[PDB]
Amino acid sequence: NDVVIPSFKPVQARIQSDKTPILAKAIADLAAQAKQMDKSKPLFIELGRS
Amino acid sequence: IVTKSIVNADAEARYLSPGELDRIKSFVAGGQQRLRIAQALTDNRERLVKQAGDQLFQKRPDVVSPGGNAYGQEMTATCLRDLDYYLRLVTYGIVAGDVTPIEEIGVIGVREMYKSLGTPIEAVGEGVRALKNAASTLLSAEDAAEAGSYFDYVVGALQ
Ligand SMILES: CCC1=C(C)/C(=C/C2=NC(=C\c3[nH]c(/C=C4\NC(=O)[C@H](C)[C@H]4CC)c(C)c3CCC(=O)O)/C(CCC(=O)O)=C2C)NC1=O
Repeated sequence: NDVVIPSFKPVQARIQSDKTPILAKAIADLAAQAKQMDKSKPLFIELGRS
Repeated sequence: IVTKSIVNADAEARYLSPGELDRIKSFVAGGQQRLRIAQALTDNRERLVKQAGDQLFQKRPDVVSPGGNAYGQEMTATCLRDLDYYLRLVTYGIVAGDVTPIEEIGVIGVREMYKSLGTPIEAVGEGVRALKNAASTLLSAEDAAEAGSYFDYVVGALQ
């Protein structure tokens, strides 16, 4: 009488985004892309950025 | 860069290389930015030439000394016209990508010329270096690297 398949239990993954290691290499490479001199606009505005 | 690639593949018996076609493609892609740099240098002709010439006379007062060549209003006007000519050739070289317009209009026989005119070569070169510094201060940063490296060719080729 008991129900054979009641529902489908949602199962969680064991990798979220910290792996996949050039999505993860991209997190890093691009986070460090911001603070390297970005030469597109005049140079005098780019020595005065903390 | 098309003329130089064509004559280089002309010296050999073969066609244009895939590498050279990549060079032409990258030159086309950067050509619009080079036209922007030419736009800025065309519109800043006056003050760039005057600031560079006055920086030259600050560095080298021998030319405007009365024993020097650029003594007097007319002689110093021709001095500023020479700096104008060289800035014009620098804009041509920035647009073309070659230095063959700079070379065959203003580099190739300039030593014998300025020897026969009595004019020192090194002061011309210092004035073009002052032009390089002024146009480097006017433009965007790596854009100024682009402009100042053609200026650097003119400076190294004059000496
Ligand atoms: C586009 C390539 C190109 C260049 C470079 C060029 C130079 C040039 N410079 C001249 C004179 C001159 N050039 C100078 C130059 C200088 N004063 C100095 O001490 C500095 C080192 C230098 C400034 C850069 C002076 C003082 C004269 C007058 C000399 C004279 O009248 O005898 C003359 C003779 C008069 C004239 O026709 O203007 C020419 C043809 N002509 C050209 O077609």
